[PDB]
Amino acid sequence: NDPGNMSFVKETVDKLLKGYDIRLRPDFGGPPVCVGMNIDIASIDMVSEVNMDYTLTMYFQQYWRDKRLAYSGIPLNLTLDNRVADQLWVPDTYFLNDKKSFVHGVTVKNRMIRLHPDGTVLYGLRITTTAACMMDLRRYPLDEQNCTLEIESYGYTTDDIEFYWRGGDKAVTGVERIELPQFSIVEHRLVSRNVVFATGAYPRLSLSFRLKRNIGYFILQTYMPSILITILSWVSFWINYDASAARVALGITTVLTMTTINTHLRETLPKIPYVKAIDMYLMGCFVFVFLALLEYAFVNYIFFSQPARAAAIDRWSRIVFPFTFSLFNLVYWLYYV
Amino acid sequence: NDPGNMSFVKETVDKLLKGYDIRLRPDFGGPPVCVGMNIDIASIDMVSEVNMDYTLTMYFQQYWRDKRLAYSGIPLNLTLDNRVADQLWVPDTYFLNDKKSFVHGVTVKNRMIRLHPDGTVLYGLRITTTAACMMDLRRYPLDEQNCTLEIESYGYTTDDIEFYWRGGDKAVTGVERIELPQFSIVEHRLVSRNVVFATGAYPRLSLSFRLKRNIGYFILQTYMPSILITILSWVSFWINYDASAARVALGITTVLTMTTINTHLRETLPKIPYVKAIDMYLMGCFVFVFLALLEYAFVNYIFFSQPARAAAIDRWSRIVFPFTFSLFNLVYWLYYV
Amino acid sequence: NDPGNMSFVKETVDKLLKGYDIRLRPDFGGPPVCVGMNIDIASIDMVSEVNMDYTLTMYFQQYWRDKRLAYSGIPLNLTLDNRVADQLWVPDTYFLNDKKSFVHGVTVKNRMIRLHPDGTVLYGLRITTTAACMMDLRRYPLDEQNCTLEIESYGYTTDDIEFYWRGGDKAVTGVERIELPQFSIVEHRLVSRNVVFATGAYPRLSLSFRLKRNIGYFILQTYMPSILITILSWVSFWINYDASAARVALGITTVLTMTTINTHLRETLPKIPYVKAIDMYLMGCFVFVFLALLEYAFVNYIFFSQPARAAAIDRWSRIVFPFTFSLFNLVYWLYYV
Amino acid sequence: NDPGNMSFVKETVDKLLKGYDIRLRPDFGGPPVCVGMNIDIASIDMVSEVNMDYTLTMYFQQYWRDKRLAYSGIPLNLTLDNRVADQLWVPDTYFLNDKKSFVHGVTVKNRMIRLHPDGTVLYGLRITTTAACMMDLRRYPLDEQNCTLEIESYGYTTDDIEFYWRGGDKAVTGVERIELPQFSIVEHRLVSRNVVFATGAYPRLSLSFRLKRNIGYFILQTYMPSILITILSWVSFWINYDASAARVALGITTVLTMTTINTHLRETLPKIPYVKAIDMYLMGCFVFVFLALLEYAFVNYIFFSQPARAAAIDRWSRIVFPFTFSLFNLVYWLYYV
Amino acid sequence: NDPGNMSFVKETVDKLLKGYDIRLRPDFGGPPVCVGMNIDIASIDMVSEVNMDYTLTMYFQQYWRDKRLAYSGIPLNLTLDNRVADQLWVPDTYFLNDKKSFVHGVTVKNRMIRLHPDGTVLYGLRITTTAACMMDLRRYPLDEQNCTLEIESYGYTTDDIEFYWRGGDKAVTGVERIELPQFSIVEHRLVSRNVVFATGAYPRLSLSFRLKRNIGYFILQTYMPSILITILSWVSFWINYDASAARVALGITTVLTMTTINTHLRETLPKIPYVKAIDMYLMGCFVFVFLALLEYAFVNYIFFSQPARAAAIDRWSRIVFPFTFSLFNLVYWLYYV
Ligand SMILES: *[C@@H]1O[C@H](CO)[C@@H](O[C@@H]2O[C@H](CO)[C@@H](O[C@@H]3O[C@H](CO[C@H]4O[C@H](CO)[C@@H](O)[C@H](O)[C@@H]4O)[C@@H](O)[C@H](O[C@H]4O[C@H](CO)[C@@H](O)[C@H](O)[C@@H]4O)[C@@H]3O)[C@H](O)[C@H]2NC(C)=O)[C@H](O)[C@H]1NC(C)=O
Ligand SMILES: *[C@@H]1O[C@H](CO)[C@@H](O[C@@H]2O[C@H](CO)[C@@H](O[C@@H]3O[C@H](CO[C@H]4O[C@H](CO)[C@@H](O)[C@H](O)[C@@H]4O)[C@@H](O)[C@H](O[C@H]4O[C@H](CO)[C@@H](O)[C@H](O)[C@@H]4O)[C@@H]3O)[C@H](O)[C@H]2NC(C)=O)[C@H](O)[C@H]1NC(C)=O
Ligand SMILES: *[C@@H]1O[C@H](CO)[C@@H](O[C@@H]2O[C@H](CO)[C@@H](O[C@@H]3O[C@H](CO[C@H]4O[C@H](CO)[C@@H](O)[C@H](O)[C@@H]4O)[C@@H](O)[C@H](O[C@H]4O[C@H](CO)[C@@H](O)[C@H](O)[C@@H]4O)[C@@H]3O)[C@H](O)[C@H]2NC(C)=O)[C@H](O)[C@H]1NC(C)=O
Ligand SMILES: *[C@@H]1O[C@H](CO)[C@@H](O[C@@H]2O[C@H](CO)[C@@H](O[C@@H]3O[C@H](CO[C@H]4O[C@H](CO)[C@@H](O)[C@H](O)[C@@H]4O)[C@@H](O)[C@H](O[C@H]4O[C@H](CO)[C@@H](O)[C@H](O)[C@@H]4O)[C@@H]3O)[C@H](O)[C@H]2NC(C)=O)[C@H](O)[C@H]1NC(C)=O
Ligand SMILES: *[C@@H]1O[C@H](CO)[C@@H](O[C@@H]2O[C@H](CO)[C@@H](O[C@@H]3O[C@H](CO[C@H]4O[C@H](CO)[C@@H](O)[C@H](O)[C@@H]4O)[C@@H](O)[C@H](O[C@H]4O[C@H](CO)[C@@H](O)[C@H](O)[C@@H]4O)[C@@H]3O)[C@H](O)[C@H]2NC(C)=O)[C@H](O)[C@H]1NC(C)=O
Ligand SMILES: *[C@@H]1O[C@H](CO)[C@@H](O)[C@H](O)[C@H]1NC(C)=O
Ligand SMILES: *[C@@H]1O[C@H](CO)[C@@H](O)[C@H](O)[C@H]1NC(C)=O
Ligand SMILES: *[C@@H]1O[C@H](CO)[C@@H](O)[C@H](O)[C@H]1NC(C)=O
Ligand SMILES: *[C@@H]1O[C@H](CO)[C@@H](O)[C@H](O)[C@H]1NC(C)=O
Repeated sequence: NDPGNMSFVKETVDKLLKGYDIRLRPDFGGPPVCVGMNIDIASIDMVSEVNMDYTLTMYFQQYWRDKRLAYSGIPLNLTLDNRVADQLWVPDTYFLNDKKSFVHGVTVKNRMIRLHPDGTVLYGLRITTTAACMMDLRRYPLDEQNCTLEIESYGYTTDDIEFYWRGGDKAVTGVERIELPQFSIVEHRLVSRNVVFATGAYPRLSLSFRLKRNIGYFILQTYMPSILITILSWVSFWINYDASAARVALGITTVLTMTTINTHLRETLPKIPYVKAIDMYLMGCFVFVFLALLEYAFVNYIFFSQPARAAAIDRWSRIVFPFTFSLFNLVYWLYYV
Repeated sequence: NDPGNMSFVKETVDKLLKGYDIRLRPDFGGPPVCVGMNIDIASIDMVSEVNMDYTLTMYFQQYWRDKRLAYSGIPLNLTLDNRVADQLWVPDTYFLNDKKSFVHGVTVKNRMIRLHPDGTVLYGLRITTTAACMMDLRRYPLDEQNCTLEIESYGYTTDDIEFYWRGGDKAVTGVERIELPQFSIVEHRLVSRNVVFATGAYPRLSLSFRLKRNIGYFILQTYMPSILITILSWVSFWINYDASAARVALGITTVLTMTTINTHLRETLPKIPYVKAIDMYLMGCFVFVFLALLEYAFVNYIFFSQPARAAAIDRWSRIVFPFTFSLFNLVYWLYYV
Repeated sequence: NDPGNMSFVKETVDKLLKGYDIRLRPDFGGPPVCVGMNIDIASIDMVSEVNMDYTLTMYFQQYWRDKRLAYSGIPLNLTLDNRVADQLWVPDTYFLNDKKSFVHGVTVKNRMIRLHPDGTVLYGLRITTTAACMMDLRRYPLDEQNCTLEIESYGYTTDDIEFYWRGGDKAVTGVERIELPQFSIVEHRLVSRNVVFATGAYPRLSLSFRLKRNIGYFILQTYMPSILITILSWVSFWINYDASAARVALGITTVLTMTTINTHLRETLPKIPYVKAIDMYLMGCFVFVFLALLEYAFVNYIFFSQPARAAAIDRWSRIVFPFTFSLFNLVYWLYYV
Repeated sequence: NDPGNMSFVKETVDKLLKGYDIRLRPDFGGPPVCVGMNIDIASIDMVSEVNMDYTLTMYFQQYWRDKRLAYSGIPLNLTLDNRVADQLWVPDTYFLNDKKSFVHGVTVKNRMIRLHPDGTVLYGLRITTTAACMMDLRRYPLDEQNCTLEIESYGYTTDDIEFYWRGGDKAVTGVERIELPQFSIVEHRLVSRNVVFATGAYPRLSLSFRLKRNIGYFILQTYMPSILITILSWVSFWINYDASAARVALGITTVLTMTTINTHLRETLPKIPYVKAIDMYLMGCFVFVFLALLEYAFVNYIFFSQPARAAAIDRWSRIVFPFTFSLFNLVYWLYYV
Repeated sequence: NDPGNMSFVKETVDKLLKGYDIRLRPDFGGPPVCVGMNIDIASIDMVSEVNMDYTLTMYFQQYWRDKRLAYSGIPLNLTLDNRVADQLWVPDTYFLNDKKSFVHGVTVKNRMIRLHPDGTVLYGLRITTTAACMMDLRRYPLDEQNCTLEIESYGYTTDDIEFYWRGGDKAVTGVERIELPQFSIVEHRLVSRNVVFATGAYPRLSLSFRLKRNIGYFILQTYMPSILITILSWVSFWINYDASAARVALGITTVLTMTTINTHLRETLPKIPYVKAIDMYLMGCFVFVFLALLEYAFVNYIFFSQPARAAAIDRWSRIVFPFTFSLFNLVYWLYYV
């Protein structure tokens, strides 16, 4: 009789689950059951360009109405043990573009079932997915990626189930509390639509994040070493022309260090058949240091015929090389920013 | 009687599963049950030559008839819960060449069961399979590979089960929309045959992709550094031979850099017993960058006898080495393309 | 009645579980059930800065009261086989910041169930969890980090369940015995509070450690080589200005070694965008060595026309560079202390 | 009664499974149950020297008799659904030297149960197992390994179970089609015996392969480059003793290239304490090139005071070094071949 | 009534398991049930310092007495199917210092249940456990480590369970059959005791191994290359000092090659906050080669003012450097042996 009577609530639940067919969706053979979805993103763990995928952790909650679960006489929202979820109908909601996802199970399966007097069911899961995000790296590291999560019903068509973002544009929360060390979340968008496969029309909810890659790490790691090596190569121009060994050592060391600057990129990137921006900058710097070495080679080659022309070429280079490199940096940074 | 009446539909389903035996195939003791199949390829995640295998995610659908699951009076197709598959007969379809595969299970098992009024079952799964693919790397990285997927009945024979592609060559979809950064899909084929083993004849469906590898990554990662190091080695010919330290440093550094490139390349690949094209090109570049040092030694040797021939050798080498390298590259690229 | 009468104990347990409903929490529809918690930390396996997480193995014990499990006639505590835990109600306690956690299952599932005559339940598990600890590296490697373990009830609000540290500050034991290879644990705090989400107010526990990173390793790895390179670059001041080759070689070696040391440090950390303290020190050392090299270049550029000026500049650099570098080191080590 | 009457077949199967005790082996307490085994090796995925194990995918079929499963009236072999294997007694066959083994489960568990009218059970699995193969690498890469797969009953002794190879020497098939890029299967053997442990005598089966390593990779990666480097080191003997730069450059380049060749293979093998054949050959070649360089050093040292002696040493080296290397090759390739 | 009568044995077993409560330990409320143990070590798969743990495979067998499992009239030891282990009480044995342990499950769970007439139960499992082992790597790679395996009862105190090594000091077998490529098992010990935790005393068994590392691999891969590079610097010493390029190249190449010695070995080593012996030896060798280079540089610097002093420096260097290196090797090898 009283809500504090445990046997009465047990009888209510047993009467709810008596004759319950988990094989049928609510309102079977009639209007489709509408499911509302919310996502509370705990964190985006990693964004791997090598595998071209991002790892996400979220509280994914679905909200629908099963009239078979409506109870009368209890003025409370019955939060039931998660195991009861094995005895109810739940949507066959899956993530279209995932590769490895699971529901956490410590200390129990991270899953929540809550029933409402009007029959409404709230079903929540803590899910860690690894969704595939195809990235265009033509502007790496100054690129801007768009990674999406696609949510769909696997077996039920639009005649049987319908999806919507419960709460409108505020359905997905926690985006502003995401710390990606190498990325920043420019924007996120929610999309709802229907897609027509050969088996019929299926609902679809899309959650898209536009990430922008930072630049500080690459400045500290790649661009500054290349600029400093190029300037060190320039330093040879003020050296006296007679120092053959010194200038050749300068050229060789600069070229080899320029080659070894970014060996750490063959492991952090996939195999792509195009030039990135970092490859363009490295190629330009290598071309400049190699041209400095060739300039000294020409100076040595024509030194004997004209002792003054070698000095003239050195004096011209002292100014021509820095100005040309500055122009190259200007066009490069205006193009990619 | 109306489909809106959920109790009537539940009665019909219970009648369908009343006395149903999951251990007996449809038409047990009779004609083999035809099981059509279709595949929708979501993506080809990776293709690896170190392991000689490719990962493939797909919607795999089986279409057959089980007259024990024939219901009358309902003009609808019953999309049942994914957990009803444990209470039906499903073909023991397996992938003959796979190594490790699984069915995605978030939020629930990615599985679809649909029944039809004439007792016809559609059974769909979402499967990520890592299938082996032996590769002929004799023409790597300009190689063209052929990777297959062999679908077979495990226990039942051709006297109990038959396989065919549902819809002919249109039975496999999504092939043209596969994003492979390194490869490109030239052609895909479908074959249906029977294979004889000691236990009898088994049905067999073969799906085949011909993959053409792209060259840009290796052009910008292996060939270009080798050409640059070869030119750097050539640089020593314009250095006057009295500058001993310069030429010694150039030769030693170029030889060591070529060795490093070769070591990286051979540590990025498995241990095949034949010769790869990239190995041939690296060996040719190594031969050239060692002939440069041996030419310096030749100059230092014939310099004892006559000094004019010492300079004549350098003058001739400045023309010979670029021309010989150009001819070598010409014949190499004309053969392997 | 007899303690040795195992049949009587079985009858008592069957009476306890007769009509028991695992779907209903103790005192359902009434006051929240106070679940006290204890943790015995066996070990912290590893603290990873690259993945920003730490692995923790612990004995996690929950302690609550269920009147349905109260028994009489047995003046003893019933330590039951852990497989009875599947038939009782247990809190849906989870860890908010974990990424991959499991319960050890050899030889049996590492689990303990103990029942007390008054109805008290003790429920112990052995858990290994990879908790995500976001780290700020602006002072690395002289940084003091704060890594937390958050404990929450997934589906029950504060109306249903309440968490507390059973024993106060002594609830978590074994912290002093943790042997971290790199860090040293300074302090740990236990915080009991409540949090608010759109679904209501949830209880929260927090076990926080403050870790002070040991400095000796990075002192002997990332600082001594830099200081040695700086002093070796200083040695170039005592070299006479006639020997251009030796001073050029010293400058080249010092600058390129500083760059290689920067890369060596970079090969050990994630791709954070901000500047670390060690990065600042490496930049300072590079500035000093580059200044020394440019000073030599200046002397060489004007030594012939102004030899006394060159000698005076060399002496003043000899006396200035150690002083300025020592001042820089003192101010740097004062800034980060 | 008819084979097409599925109800009669279901009745027969249910009658067979009525009263069946999965806890008792067939003919419990009487003569041991005879289990015959066949293996159809699909492929050998990899043979790893570092891990000392090999991966093996096979169709493993067991064949025994159980009178409790004998049926009459149906003159057909009943190929039952795989799940029925969970309701029958099956031998506790396990592989003694495996590390990680599993039965494939897509789209169903790759399991086959076939019953025969006399009670004969045929039980087939598709197992992928990584079995440890401790290798002897004292003759690597000219080694010849012997890798075995051991099959044993875990619980039942020879008083309760016996093993035999069903088919004699034709029990294992598919060996002739194994495609190992690096190894070739010289021979395979079948062994049957009993092994005595403290708990009694257990049946044992052994499937042995003798793998012979292909030498083409090591010929094209180790031996040929080493021979070429040794010859190019000999080349310096024809250079004049005064040409210190060229001869010392030749020596240094040859020695460092030999070091690189040694360094190459060390990353794909375990840390075995003994000496491999490649280690011996590379040690010999390194000694040869080092002796060439040291001979030039001695010639340079004694040239100023004893020029004719230096010329004699060069001339004698021109003969001794090729002769000694020929002798070393002869003895090395007689000992290891 | 015969031992070959299967239905009689089934009646006996059903009588045994009728009225059997798996939730109660044997002698509940009475004296603790002694549980003897044995281990048959199959192998030690790997030992890792990166994770500081070892993978150990064993047959772990438990021996206890359950009066409720006593059968009469059958003079046989009933070896039951492993599935019956799910219907029996088994000790809550767990390995205290493991990280990821599992039980092999092909072709069945590697599990043995054997019942004796007097109620005795033998329960055997095959377990692959990754046990944690903290290592003192100060004397690496000449260290002797001690790795343990701690076996303990989880939920039962010393008043409910007692452990003892069944057989005495011969309770663990197969130790001498363990083949570790890099380690040799000098000794193993068995310890039995009680540990007093907050909830009273708990039984504890400990199996300890001592492993002495094999020094041969590091001799063949680390020490010999460094010694050879030092001898190469000594070779550089003997060259006539007027050959600038030769000695410069030899010194620089030796320095760089010495810097690039244990790069492969550092990868598979931790970030331990102390210096290993290999690091000290490599630092000493680098110091020696750098000192050789500096000696030559000083000789070249002062070789035009006092050639008589430069010749003396070289004569004394040729004696001091080998003697100093030999003394360093003597003291190093005496300190760590
Ligand atoms: C990463 O990249 C993806 C694309 O690859 C972006 O996704 C797109 O986002 C835009 C919104 O920014 C989507 O545009 C909207 O699509 C809705 C659904 O379209 C379907 O249904 C309608 C009928 O309802 C069909 O006409 C249509 O063909 C589709 O089948 C529309 O309902 C939206 O319409 C809105 O605007 C129009 C005016 O433009 C109004 O008239 C409408 O009333 C309504 O307000 C709109 O067109 C687009 O569909 C998305 N693409 C895909 C493939 O889904 C991500 O946004 C991007 N990431 C980020 C962070 O931006
Ligand atoms: C990657 O490599 C694989 C092989 O390793 C290729 O697979 C082969 O594909 C070809 C088609 O391109 C297959 O050839 C076809 O086989 C069919 C089946 O043959 C079975 O049945 C017949 C009887 O009907 C038996 O005689 C035979 O032994 C088999 O048991 C045939 O029906 C096809 O016949 C076609 O051609 C003939 C003329 O030659 C016509 O008369 C027919 O009407 C018909 O048009 C055909 O022969 C071949 O069997 C496949 N091999 C395997 C092992 O599967 C992949 O194609 C390749 N990848 C790519 C992208 O090409
Ligand atoms: C690592 O970083 C974390 C934060 O990310 C630190 O955790 C914080 O720890 C402090 C304590 O050091 C916490 O502050 C404490 O909060 C308690 C709870 O207050 C909440 O709940 C009550 C109701 O129960 C509300 O009334 C209140 O508004 C809050 O919503 C308080 O009870 C504590 O009070 C105690 O201290 C104050 C003085 O500070 C006294 O006046 C009180 O009498 C009492 O003794 C206290 O305020 C803080 O909430 C924690 N943060 C989070 C996010 O949980 C870790 O400490 C840090 N690691 C280390 C090693 O320091
Ligand atoms: C890789 O290396 C393993 C060893 O590490 C090899 O395995 C051995 O193979 C040989 C055969 O080449 C085996 O020898 C044979 O054993 C059979 C079983 O005998 C059992 O029973 C007797 C008692 O009846 C016991 O004494 C014995 O220990 C066994 O328990 C015998 O039946 C065989 O008999 C043959 O020789 C005798 C004479 O000696 C003749 O009278 C017979 O007619 C017959 O010709 C034989 O003795 C040996 O047991 C295997 N050992 C193991 C541990 O497996 C692999 O062969 C090798 N791999 C390859 C590819 O060669
Ligand atoms: C790797 O390192 C571990 C330690 O980290 C070593 O393990 C230790 O091994 C030694 C033996 O070499 C153990 O010493 C023995 O401890 C036993 C247990 O003592 C407890 O229990 C008894 C009652 O049973 C109490 O009285 C006692 O106070 C303790 O509470 C003792 O029973 C043993 O006694 C032996 O010697 C005495 C004389 O001194 C005799 O009278 C006894 O009969 C008996 O022979 C002994 O003292 C030590 O306990 C182990 N450590 C731990 C933590 O348990 C490993 O051995 C090492 N690896 C290798 C290969 O050596
Ligand atoms: C609780 O409900 C049951 C079932 O209706 C009833 O028998 C019992 O008396 C109730 N208890 C109280 C205290 O009202
Ligand atoms: C729905 O079908 C059931 C089962 O046949 C029947 O008992 C019930 O009366 C039907 N409902 C209506 C409204 O006819
Ligand atoms: C089929 O078998 C069932 C069960 O034995 C029997 O009742 C029925 O009459 C049979 N029908 C035919 C056509 O044989
Ligand atoms: C085996 O024992 C059962 C039970 O006592 C009995 O019914 C049966 O007849 C016995 N078997 C034989 C062959 O006597």
